[PDB]
Amino acid sequence: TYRDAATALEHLATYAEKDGLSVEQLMGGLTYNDFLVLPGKIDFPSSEVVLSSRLTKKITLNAPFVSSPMDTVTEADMAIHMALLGGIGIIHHNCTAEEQAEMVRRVKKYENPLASKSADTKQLLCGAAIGTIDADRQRLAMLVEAGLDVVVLDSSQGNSVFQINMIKWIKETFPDLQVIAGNVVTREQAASLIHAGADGLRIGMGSGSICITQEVMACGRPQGTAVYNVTQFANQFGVPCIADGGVQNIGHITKAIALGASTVMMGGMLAGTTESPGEYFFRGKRLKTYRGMGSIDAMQKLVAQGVTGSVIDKGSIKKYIPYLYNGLQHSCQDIGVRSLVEFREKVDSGSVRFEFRTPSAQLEGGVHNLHSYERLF
Amino acid sequence: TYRDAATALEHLATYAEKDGLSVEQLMGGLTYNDFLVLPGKIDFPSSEVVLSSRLTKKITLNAPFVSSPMDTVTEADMAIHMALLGGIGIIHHNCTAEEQAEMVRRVKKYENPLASKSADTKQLLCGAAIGTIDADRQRLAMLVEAGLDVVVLDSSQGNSVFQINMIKWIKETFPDLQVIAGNVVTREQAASLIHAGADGLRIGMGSGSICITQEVMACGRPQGTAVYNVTQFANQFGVPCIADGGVQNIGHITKAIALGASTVMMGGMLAGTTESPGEYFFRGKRLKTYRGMGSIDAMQKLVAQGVTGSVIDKGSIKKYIPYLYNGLQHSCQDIGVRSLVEFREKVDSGSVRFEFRTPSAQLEGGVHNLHSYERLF
Amino acid sequence: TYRDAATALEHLATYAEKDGLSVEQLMGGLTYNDFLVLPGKIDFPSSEVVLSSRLTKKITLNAPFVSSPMDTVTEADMAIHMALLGGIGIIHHNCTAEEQAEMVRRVKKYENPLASKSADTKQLLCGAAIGTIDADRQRLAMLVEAGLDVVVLDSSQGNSVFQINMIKWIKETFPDLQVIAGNVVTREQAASLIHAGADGLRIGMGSGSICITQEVMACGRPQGTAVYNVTQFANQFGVPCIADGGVQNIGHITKAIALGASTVMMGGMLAGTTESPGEYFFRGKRLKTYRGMGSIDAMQKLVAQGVTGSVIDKGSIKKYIPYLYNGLQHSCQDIGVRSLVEFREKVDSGSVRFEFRTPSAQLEGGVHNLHSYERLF
Amino acid sequence: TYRDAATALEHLATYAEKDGLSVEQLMGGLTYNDFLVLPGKIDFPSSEVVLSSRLTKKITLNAPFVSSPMDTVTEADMAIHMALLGGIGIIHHNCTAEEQAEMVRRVKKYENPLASKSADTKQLLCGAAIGTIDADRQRLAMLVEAGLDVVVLDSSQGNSVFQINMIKWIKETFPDLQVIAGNVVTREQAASLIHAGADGLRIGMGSGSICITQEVMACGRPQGTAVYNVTQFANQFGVPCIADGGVQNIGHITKAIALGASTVMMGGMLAGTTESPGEYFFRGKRLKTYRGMGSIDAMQKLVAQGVTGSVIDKGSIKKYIPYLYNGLQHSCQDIGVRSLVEFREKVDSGSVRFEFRTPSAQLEGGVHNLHSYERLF
Ligand SMILES: *c1nc2c(ncn2[C@@H]2O[C@H](COP(=O)(O)O)[C@@H](O)[C@H]2O)c(=O)[nH]1
Ligand SMILES: *c1nc2c(ncn2[C@@H]2O[C@H](COP(=O)(O)O)[C@@H](O)[C@H]2O)c(=O)[nH]1
Ligand SMILES: *c1nc2c(ncn2[C@@H]2O[C@H](COP(=O)(O)O)[C@@H](O)[C@H]2O)c(=O)[nH]1
Ligand SMILES: *c1nc2c(ncn2[C@@H]2O[C@H](COP(=O)(O)O)[C@@H](O)[C@H]2O)c(=O)[nH]1
Repeated sequence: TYRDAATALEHLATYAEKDGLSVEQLMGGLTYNDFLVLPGKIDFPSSEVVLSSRLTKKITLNAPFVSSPMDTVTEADMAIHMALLGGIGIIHHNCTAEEQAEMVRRVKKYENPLASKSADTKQLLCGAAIGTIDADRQRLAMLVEAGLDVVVLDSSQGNSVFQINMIKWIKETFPDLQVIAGNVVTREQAASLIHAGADGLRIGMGSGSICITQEVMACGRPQGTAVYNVTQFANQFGVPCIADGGVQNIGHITKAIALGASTVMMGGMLAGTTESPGEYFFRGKRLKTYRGMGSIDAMQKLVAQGVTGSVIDKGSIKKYIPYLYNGLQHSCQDIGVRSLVEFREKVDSGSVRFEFRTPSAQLEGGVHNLHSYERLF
Repeated sequence: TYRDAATALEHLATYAEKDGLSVEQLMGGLTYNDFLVLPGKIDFPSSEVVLSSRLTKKITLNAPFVSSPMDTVTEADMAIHMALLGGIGIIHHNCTAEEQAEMVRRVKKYENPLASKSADTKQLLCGAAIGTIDADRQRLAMLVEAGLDVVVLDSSQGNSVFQINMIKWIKETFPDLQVIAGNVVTREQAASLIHAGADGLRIGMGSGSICITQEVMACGRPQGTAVYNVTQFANQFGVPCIADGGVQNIGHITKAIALGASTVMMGGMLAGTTESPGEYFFRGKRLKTYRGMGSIDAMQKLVAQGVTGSVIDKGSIKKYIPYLYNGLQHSCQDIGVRSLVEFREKVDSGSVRFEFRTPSAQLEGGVHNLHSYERLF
Repeated sequence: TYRDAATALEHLATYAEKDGLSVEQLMGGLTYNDFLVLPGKIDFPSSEVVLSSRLTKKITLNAPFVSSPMDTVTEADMAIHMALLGGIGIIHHNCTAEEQAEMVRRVKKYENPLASKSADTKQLLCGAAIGTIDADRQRLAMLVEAGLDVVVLDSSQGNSVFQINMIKWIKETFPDLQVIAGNVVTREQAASLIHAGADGLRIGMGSGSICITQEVMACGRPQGTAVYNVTQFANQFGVPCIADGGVQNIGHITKAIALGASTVMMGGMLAGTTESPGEYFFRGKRLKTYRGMGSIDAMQKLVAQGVTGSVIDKGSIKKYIPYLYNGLQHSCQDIGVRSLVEFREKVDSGSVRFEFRTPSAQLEGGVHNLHSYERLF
Repeated sequence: TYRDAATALEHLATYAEKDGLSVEQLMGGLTYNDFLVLPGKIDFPSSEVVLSSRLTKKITLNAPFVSSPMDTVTEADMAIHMALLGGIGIIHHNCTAEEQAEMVRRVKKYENPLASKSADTKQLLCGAAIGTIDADRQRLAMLVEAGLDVVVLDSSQGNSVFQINMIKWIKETFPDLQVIAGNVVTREQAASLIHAGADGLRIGMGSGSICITQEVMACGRPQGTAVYNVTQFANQFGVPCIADGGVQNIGHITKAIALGASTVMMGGMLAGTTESPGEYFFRGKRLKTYRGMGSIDAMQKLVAQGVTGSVIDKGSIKKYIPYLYNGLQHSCQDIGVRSLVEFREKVDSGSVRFEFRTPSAQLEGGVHNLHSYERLF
């Protein structure tokens, strides 16, 4: 004797809980590739998915995409086009204060729908990174004069007295300026910098494609676990967090947001693009140099926390960011959420479900058992 | 002092339960390679093993083998020979409705023991895939006129309003037509499509050899876990499920069925065969193109959920399907079951036992510690 | 304030149990490489270690080494020299009954301390494999006439009516003949064949270096778990068990015995030796063919459960078996046991301790972080 | 409604415990790469970090670095420069007693801040290894006459009657001489040698880069677990322990100390340096031979417990040890500890937190997803 098909939806009530795991059940020491999001119910087109995201307490973007402050990723060209496509760029500071201020000016003075713009002047939004030593106070002053919208305090370990004092000084001196503090990977770190007055947090330590901090400092955290534990705390204070490092595809972006991130920062993915700094070279493939700011070369302009490498040409971000945007829309559709806001609410309520992945399951999830294969878009 | 050998069978009663794990104990997020079935008692020849399998509520096959609806796997030639060998083929729809209807006609009009045939006309059984948009209503009408026996609603995420409405429309318009809905990987998805009136379910998301949905959508499920959790629900309603994706050998077929699948769908395994579409080419090995329907090439005839690749020549299925058939018989024999029906009953009663496999155990289970090696059959 | 060194031994009493895990605590689905034995106390030289081992109820060897019944491992030459070095050889049956009987005769008629010899005639001990069909009754009769000491019922799944009847027939017809039944990997299998009257058991399914039974039959068990669970049962009846398959080094032998095996069977390790059948060939390395009896080539003299491969030349066993013997002595010394009998007693009492090994720990345990490396003995 | 940022630090009290795991919670069978230390609070410069370390009960070094007693690592040249840089060298004994005594004399007679020197004569500290057989009594006498400061009883399994008697003999004969016993990996081993009168312990079995003891003896322990369980016992008696083997980078040193080690011993890392014995050779890379003392070559001057290999040129330790020193300072800074003494106290109190690392997390922690990459310092 079999059950009547008409009672199929009702019979779900006989189960203790929904299939798969809630986020809390899921979250030891795992990262993005160690799990999946289970599909939900589709009753809308992907084009309907809204990807509006909080960068800081006062700044909201139309897309959760942020380009990393690295000298092989983000200068004026990257910051301009990232802003035009609904994200934002963080200009690096491996350069003179004069040079950095000039790059900010190029972004703010640029003229030509989802574009990231200031509410008042309708100029493109621009971010910039700085250190937390005394000399950077002057550097920031020059950046602010150039029209800086948001500053990122750049550090591998942001929970320091130096950064705390810098944050306090900025809020007091430049109250209209949004401050993103970091990097952090623990609840205690986040509380410290939130208490200091941070407008946003940057999450990650060692997860970068070119980073080896975990190998030389023995210090860091798996990215997935870091994002979850930090945001679970920080979101209670309305402090948006950037998931920074270890993002290589659309799936990582979805998972980063699922675990509590408001935006995601990318370095390696955008490194090979036309708009990134540095020239192309052949090896017979078209490559661009991509290096950690803690590498000997970058610091040269000593203990290295990063390495110098190369990545394949990815083409222009004018096609690559839309690919990520459309992809994330389709990802949200499969999960059954119409916005990142809804996605956040559904996850915390336990409606969105997750599943672990054994090493075998991970291999199964990718390409396998082929003689050869070639195309993301 | 040692125990008397005569009391050996009786002494088993002193143990709390049988050696190894029941299926429920076994079932986180694992797939086929993560476990094994423990051997049982052999008191019959392998030739006695019956492999009769339910494809849908009303359709039963002599073998649990289904060829996937892909343009590099199943057209008329594949569907004909699959049917002749006791399975069935699902004709792809990456073509005009006219072209697809012609391929169905070729199968139904073909003339020449275990063969899959309609009960009334004794014509070869034929399956076909369609989308769930309005234009497909017309396409299905043409397929039905050509003598279609079963339709597969083709989607990576089948739990949508569009597919639900399509299922309702088909049952109402073509009541004699069997409908397989999918793809699904969760209990909630299955309930939705069963409630809609599905005659069978297609299980899998991201597990395909050419699929990368898990990588770009962050959405899917390990195949083993998906089959178990879906069928544990669906079998209560007498809805047979196809285990689709990640099958590479006879062992995967056995495990798929063990975990609750009624039939298994194969794409990559049948791709390199003579009866599959596409021509052979040399690279110095004989290869055939095998590509996901979500690949840029297939869609071309945009976010790719599949990749284009190649597989080695496997020869004719006239020898390959019998190899799978005989192999599965021997597999059932080792386990100690005389049919797939008995296999299903024994597993759910806890008589058939399972065992996890550590990564070391998996390497041990395959070929290892040789300088070189060569032959499945 | 620190503790007095004089109280160091006494302070161990404050701990709930000894460091590491007992065997029961250790024993899911793991195999040899997944764990280690913890060192004990050395108060004796390695030369004092006795490696006497039970092959069957009535046969004891001076070394726990058995050569596998494969046509690329054991014929007369191997069986003779294995016996001379304190082990035993099992002659394969991929040949006519006449040919097999001749090989046994060569062993028993051979004339020239730890040597394995019959108690009465002082002839070298000899084993031989047979099938369990009717034709093998005649074959066994010819082997017995040639002076066979022990017969191995050769099968990948030994728990069958055919093997059970064969065992009953042999005990009744040739009461003086020792019977080793198998292969088995579960408690239920062992009870069945012990109840039938087996004098020893052969443990393993899929763990062989050339075996792929787990891949095609989905049936088998990780070797470590199989040895433990079978012997934990079988040893209660005084039935010695051979750990067959997956042995590649001295460490595997120690672990096999630790988990309850009385002897270990080797195929791949002895395949490349001078005394094995088959000629050497160059590829620029000296190799010998090594193949599973379930391979197409071996069966040829169809579903393959084994593959044909090659192994590097290992030299003569006149140097290789002493290497294993001395190595196992040193292994026992490190653990702090003076015999395999003591080793068995110490393990079951919980005195010998074990430790799991993460994948990282396994890599650490081998050679790592070198530019290159070369020598077992 | 969001929480007030001012209450961020106070809100931490609502959590049951600190983020991450205490060391006890962390500690199955894992090693260094299986975990990380979570970052703390920085309120000091790295230059302030003190790395003073106990080698034995009476000997303290300014740096926790010890060069291993291997004939491809430490002779007079290495021992001199290790001492000059605040560590110590252990001269190997794969040589005549006369030759070893001469090497010690070269170190003690050498003349030319953090340098490791005797308190009385201000001569460079020098260590030396010996065996535990009768002939070594004479050898030690010659070493002591040459001015030996500390002796290491060299063995893969130090818990033996021979070593116990040697320790007793040395304390009685040369009371002023510091004795390091080992190697050990269990609590029971440590208690035995502490009770015998050891002044320090050497931890490790099989973890060496050139060691294969675990593979051939089946005996050993994952290094991380060994260090923790041994030191948790030994530190109660004020017996410093050397973490010996498996150290490849600064991160391993930090973790070794975190788990309870007082100093770390390095062989492979220092093998390729200018000051190590053996000449350079090209293969087109500059290499030096590095081999285990249990290798056939080393023993030659038989069952091998080590292998012969090669490592890349690392340059002079005059630059490499400062790199490790500065790196470890920065590591301590990130964790938020001002000394190794504080680091030890903070870990045992549960203030320093840890995190597991899945295989995915480990890959993420290193370099990944690059076309190519190059520089530690
Ligand atoms: C450690 N972390 C470093 C370094 N340079 C940059 N970064 C960090 O990694 C992120 C990039 O990660 P991807 O996976 O490439 O996207 C950056 O945003 C930054 O957080 C370094 O040298 N050492
Ligand atoms: C995701 N899944 C895809 C795609 N093309 C086909 N398929 C799915 O995979 C199965 C084939 O799996 P194999 O392991 O090759 O046998 C198909 O039956 C279908 O379910 C794709 O582009 N993206
Ligand atoms: C499955 N098992 C097979 C086959 N030929 C031999 N054997 C089994 O494996 C053992 C050898 O294992 P090694 O790891 O090489 O020492 C044999 O003793 C036997 O039990 C086969 O074709 N399929
Ligand atoms: C086992 N252990 C051996 C052998 N030679 C040296 N050693 C051990 O390994 C340590 C070196 O480890 P690395 O990872 O290279 O730094 C030595 O200090 C010693 O404890 C051997 O032949 N077999």
